[PDB]
Amino acid sequence: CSALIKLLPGGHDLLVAHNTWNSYQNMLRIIKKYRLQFREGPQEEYPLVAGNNLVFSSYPGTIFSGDDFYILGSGLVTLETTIGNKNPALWKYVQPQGCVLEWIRNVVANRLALDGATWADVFKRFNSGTYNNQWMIVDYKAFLPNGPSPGSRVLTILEQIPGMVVVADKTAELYKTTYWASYNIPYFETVFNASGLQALVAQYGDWFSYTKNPRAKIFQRDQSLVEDMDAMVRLMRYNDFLHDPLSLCEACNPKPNAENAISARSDLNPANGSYPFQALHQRAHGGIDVKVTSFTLAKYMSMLAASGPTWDQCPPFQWSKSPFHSMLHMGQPDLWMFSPIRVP
Amino acid sequence: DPPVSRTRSLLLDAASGQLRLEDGFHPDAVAWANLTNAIRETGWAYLDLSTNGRYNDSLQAYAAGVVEASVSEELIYMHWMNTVVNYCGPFEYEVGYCEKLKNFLEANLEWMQREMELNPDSPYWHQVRLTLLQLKGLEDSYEGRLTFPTGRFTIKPLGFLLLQISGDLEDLEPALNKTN
Ligand SMILES: *[C@@H]1O[C@H](CO)[C@@H](O[C@@H]2O[C@H](CO)[C@@H](O)[C@H](O)[C@H]2NC(C)=O)[C@H](O)[C@H]1NC(C)=O
Ligand SMILES: *[C@@H]1O[C@H](CO)[C@@H](O)[C@H](O)[C@H]1NC(C)=O
Ligand SMILES: *[C@@H]1O[C@H](CO)[C@@H](O)[C@H](O)[C@H]1NC(C)=O
Ligand code: NA
Repeated sequence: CSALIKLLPGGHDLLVAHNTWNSYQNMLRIIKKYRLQFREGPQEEYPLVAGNNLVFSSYPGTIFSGDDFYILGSGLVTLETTIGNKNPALWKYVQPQGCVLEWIRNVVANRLALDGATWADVFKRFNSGTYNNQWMIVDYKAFLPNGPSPGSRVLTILEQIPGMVVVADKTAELYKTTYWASYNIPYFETVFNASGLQALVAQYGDWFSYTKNPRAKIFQRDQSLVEDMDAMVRLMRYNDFLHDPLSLCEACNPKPNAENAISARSDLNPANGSYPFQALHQRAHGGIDVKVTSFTLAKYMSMLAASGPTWDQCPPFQWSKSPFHSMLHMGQPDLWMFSPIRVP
Repeated sequence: DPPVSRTRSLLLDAASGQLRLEDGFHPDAVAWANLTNAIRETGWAYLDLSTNGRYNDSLQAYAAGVVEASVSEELIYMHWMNTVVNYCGPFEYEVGYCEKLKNFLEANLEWMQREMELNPDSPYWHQVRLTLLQLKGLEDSYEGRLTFPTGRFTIKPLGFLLLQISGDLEDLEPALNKTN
């Protein structure tokens, strides 16, 4: 998955977008609005939770996002991209007792939090070391359109690996750089190091680098071009791997690789291609959506959402016209050429 | 094969006092859900779901799962078929992994059930319990049999839990020594 949190010029708006990378077989999609009346505690004297209203991109039978991307009635927007763990010595921190699975921790944090600090505080309890993500918590309550950096509370970054959760308020960095990009690589060097990413940088190079991987590089190059909602959609849909030098995989033959874009299209990689590691192969996997919100849109519990693999500069994905026609995809459109829609 | 729109409510019967699904909108119900399927046109379905605050939140969570299941049955079936149907199925090779995973998931689920019992006043564990009730109601409903638990309940490790833990499994797999 890719995410981008973009401060518009003049702080005019704060756009938050996430693009799920997933197996194409997962493309039965539901955008869900829950309007609940849960209380913080087991007694009726307990206040209603902060996160009783929530809209999120989801899937059938999936009682959380999975993407993740949520707009909460507490004014928070929560999203993640997955970092995982490549250090086998951390797996001993994955235990059946004392570990609440990530999806529940996510739902619980979403429900109880009124701000980024408390979301991080709730979520990190009983860290399971599973679904190891970088979470971004945008608190739109701390966002003043046109206002200068408030110093804190707008952006909280949380990174989880087994046995370790690191949390920082990254508002200052957001306001300074004007963006926060996420692309499956931990930002915290302690998390990057503890999860064995240095060895993969050493073995494979920039692809595993926080700052030099293709998506980091494309975001560094192109993020400022996100000047509005459609420009955000466009960068989040971005794949022009045949022509973009940033999409070049030097250890690959051929060199253009459809994985190396904001919205991956692994399906477009040749099957007989030579690739240094599995991510870069031909796969029924890539970016399968974009969801975007803004200060005003979040306020109205609303998003721009586009479903399906990117077709801006790549041929539209079509199951029957793909190496993957035989894969089970019941209920799914054959051809994926859907435009963003306001939801709702 | 989902309809454009489906609306279901789960009522608690004054007398019975049993939960029963009804078609349509009933804001007297514990919960109601509305699925609009626009997948063919937009690549999205849309669900909205409300629970009634005049019932306690346990019943609401359970009912929330129930109503979601009832308006999205076909989508659930198809998603299950597309994604996790075979995962640790009757014929798995990785019986070592799958048995470890079942053990892990059962122990995990039991640990949370135990924590909920040991901590009836906990906000945290309360929120966990609501999340699991919603899961339970979703599965119960899909199965066509509503049993609202007032105390501890069992979640099938490889039932609808499987749809929730896909991201968790990415790490459970290597942690439980699955090959790759
Ligand atoms: C919340 O509400 C339900 C419904 O009123 C309560 O469940 C009832 O509990 C009594 C005694 O526990 C049972 O004999 C009834 O059969 C239950 N009704 C149903 C619908 O199952 C429930 O106890 C309340 N609290 C909690 C925590 O669930
Ligand atoms: C992380 O690892 C790199 C490479 O070994 C090292 O240079 C750096 O000091 C480490 N940083 C932290 C904060 O652990
Ligand atoms: C997996 O194998 C490792 C050795 O590589 C061992 O130390 C560990 O106990 C095993 N973990 C589980 C839960 O099977
Ligand atoms: Na993810």
